[PDB]
Amino acid sequence: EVGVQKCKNALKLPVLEVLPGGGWDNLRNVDMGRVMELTYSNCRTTEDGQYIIPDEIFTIPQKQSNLEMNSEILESWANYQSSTSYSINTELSLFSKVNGKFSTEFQRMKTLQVKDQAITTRVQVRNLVYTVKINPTLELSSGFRKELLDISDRLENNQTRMATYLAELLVLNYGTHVTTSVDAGAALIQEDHLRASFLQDSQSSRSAVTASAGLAFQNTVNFKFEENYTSQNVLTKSYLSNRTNSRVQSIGGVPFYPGITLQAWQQGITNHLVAIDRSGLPLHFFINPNMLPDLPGPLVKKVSKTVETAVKRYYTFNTYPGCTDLNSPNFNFQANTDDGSCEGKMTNFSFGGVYQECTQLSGNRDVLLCQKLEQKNPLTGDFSCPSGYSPVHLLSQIHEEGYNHLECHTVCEDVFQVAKAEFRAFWCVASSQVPENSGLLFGGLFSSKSINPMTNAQSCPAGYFPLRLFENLKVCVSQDYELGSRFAVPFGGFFSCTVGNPLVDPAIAPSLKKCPGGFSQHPALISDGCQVSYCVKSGLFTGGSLPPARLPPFTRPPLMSQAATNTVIVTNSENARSWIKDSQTHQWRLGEPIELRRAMNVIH
Ligand SMILES: *[C@@H]1O[C@H](CO)[C@@H](O[C@@H]2O[C@H](CO)[C@@H](O)[C@H](O)[C@H]2NC(C)=O)[C@H](O)[C@H]1NC(C)=O
Ligand SMILES: *[C@@H]1O[C@H](CO)[C@@H](O[C@@H]2O[C@H](CO)[C@@H](O)[C@H](O)[C@H]2NC(C)=O)[C@H](O)[C@H]1NC(C)=O
Repeated sequence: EVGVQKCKNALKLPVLEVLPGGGWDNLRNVDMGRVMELTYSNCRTTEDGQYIIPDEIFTIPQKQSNLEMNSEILESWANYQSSTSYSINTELSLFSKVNGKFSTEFQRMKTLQVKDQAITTRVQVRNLVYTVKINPTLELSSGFRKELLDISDRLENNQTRMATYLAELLVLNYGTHVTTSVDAGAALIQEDHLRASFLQDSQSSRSAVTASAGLAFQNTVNFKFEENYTSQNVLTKSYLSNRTNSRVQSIGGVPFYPGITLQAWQQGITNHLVAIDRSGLPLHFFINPNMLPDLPGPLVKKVSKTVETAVKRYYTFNTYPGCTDLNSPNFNFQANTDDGSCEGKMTNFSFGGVYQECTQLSGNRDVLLCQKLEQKNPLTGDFSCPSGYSPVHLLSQIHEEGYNHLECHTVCEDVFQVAKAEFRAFWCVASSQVPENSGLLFGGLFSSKSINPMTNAQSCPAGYFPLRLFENLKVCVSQDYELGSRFAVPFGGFFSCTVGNPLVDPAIAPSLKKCPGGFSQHPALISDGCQVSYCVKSGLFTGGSLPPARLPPFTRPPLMSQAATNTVIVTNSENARSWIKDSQTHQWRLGEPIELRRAMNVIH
């Protein structure tokens, strides 16, 4: 009777299913959430009179069709097109080199070029139909507004670390962007993975390699599965043998099946439209005082910074620097940003061992946290490096833990305390000159959220034994040289978001935050908003499957160990405006100059 169905019964038309306004994760090219409010109250149609659109949506009829007879050769996977999200991946931003590189299309493309030494060629029929954009005058959604009125309450009850936790669930549900224009259409793509040596000799006839790749596309679609082709003349007998992989996908329209005339495919584009391109803006662009009218002025510029910080923390994590050049040695497969760490010489370093101390700040009774958090060296004894080494700091933070008393008088009431314990986690560095023995070996780390790539499980190898360093992490270590020399990998040092390692620039801003030359860096155990890394040189830690995207949240949910401070008056000093909250938690109205002076006396 109201909403969509009133416009749909009166008009008898389909609804356009390619709509903007929704969110967009930009690492994994997936769509999620609904940021903008789409209401169908005026019963608008497209100017064709064929679909039904929302009110705050205007369409531009493209009615365009592209048909190319040549494939485009896309070697060197570091710069690639996405064919569905090319306009939103290549924005001018500081993280343009990480966009798109966790989507499902990229992790397939990167694997087939390294595991086969291949290049890729796509050929496509584009069929762009509309361009669907949002108006500038537009309001936020009903559910997206509610979760910004919860970030702005924790920031005014003086609860940081809970407002950071809710701004990292905001990015989990609504992505990093908001699509502001989509493109309803339907492509038809064929990707081939040719062998890379097949292109190097055909420098002149590279225009004939692609001319047969675009003719093998049209014989696959037009003729049936039975080979009645017209392309097998001279060179489409090595081309069939030099290829390593082939697939054909369709994005809109009727489902593709091999042998369907290109006439018959293009008559199913109607009523089956998808976004074959999209553009967008960042997520914190839409947190501003004219999208949120009832909140105060400078309070939504602080929500916009808390949500901006959680997007930049989701791109700083999921960034793997390493040697990207494929023909070189020290090629890191998991790396998705070039570091310049190729062609470097390595130096074998020896490390003393890690240790850790606890302090047990608050809850000295009923919970004893300084047993689980404490760890000694395996080769020294107490909390110290051995004789020829030196300690560095690497991290220091607080481990909270809730418990329960129960004071019975039968009536009983229970009190919920919290027990804190600050832990400091050192590691040792070879100072001047150490002989070849008298040092622990290394067998890789494994956290509780990860695995050791020596044994492909959460376990140290044979002969090795773990020792705890950051309340979940286990460093596999053995002191032997006959039975533990098979699983030993050379070690380059820990560093963090604060303290870089001193093993770069030898014989020594403290230092840089990177590995020495020839070593690859790997993340291990993000521990409350700061990640610690470690440098190795194996090639076994390098290989394997590509890592999935590490989704937020990264902080554990806090234990509410901070009291709330009720804020009433909000002001800025530079234009003399004030927003006085009324009684019984109603709203934020603007402050008249006769009531704020009567309200500052009860504050301070
Ligand atoms: C607002 O919250 C912050 C964060 O907890 C408080 O800052 C800390 O307060 C404790 C209380 O003694 C101090 O020990 C810390 O040194 C403070 N940290 C910093 C960085 O200042 C702050 O006190 C709270 N403000 C109010 C009015 O409650
Ligand atoms: C991969 O491509 C190479 C071309 O770079 C093919 O090598 C040629 O194959 C033809 C087939 O008769 C020979 O006559 C040529 O002498 C080969 N060499 C060159 C330099 O052209 C190779 O055959 C292809 N791979 C497969 C498995 O067929």
